[PDB]
Amino acid sequence: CGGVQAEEQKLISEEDLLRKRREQLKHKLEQL
Amino acid sequence: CGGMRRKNDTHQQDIDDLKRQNALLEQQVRAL
Repeated sequence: CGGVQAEEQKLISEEDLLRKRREQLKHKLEQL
Repeated sequence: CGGMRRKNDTHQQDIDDLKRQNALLEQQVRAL
């Protein structure tokens, strides 16, 4: 324990990245 | 430090959960 904010910051941004991919996959099947 | 696993778990759950969805998602998209 020393920089939870830093490590936590990646966990958050990393989640957003997967979120975008999730909707994208749905758009490829739904839209396309 | 008294909220590392608590916060990390929230991210890990959402994360690992997104991968499980995206993984199975694209797996089906490949078929169609």
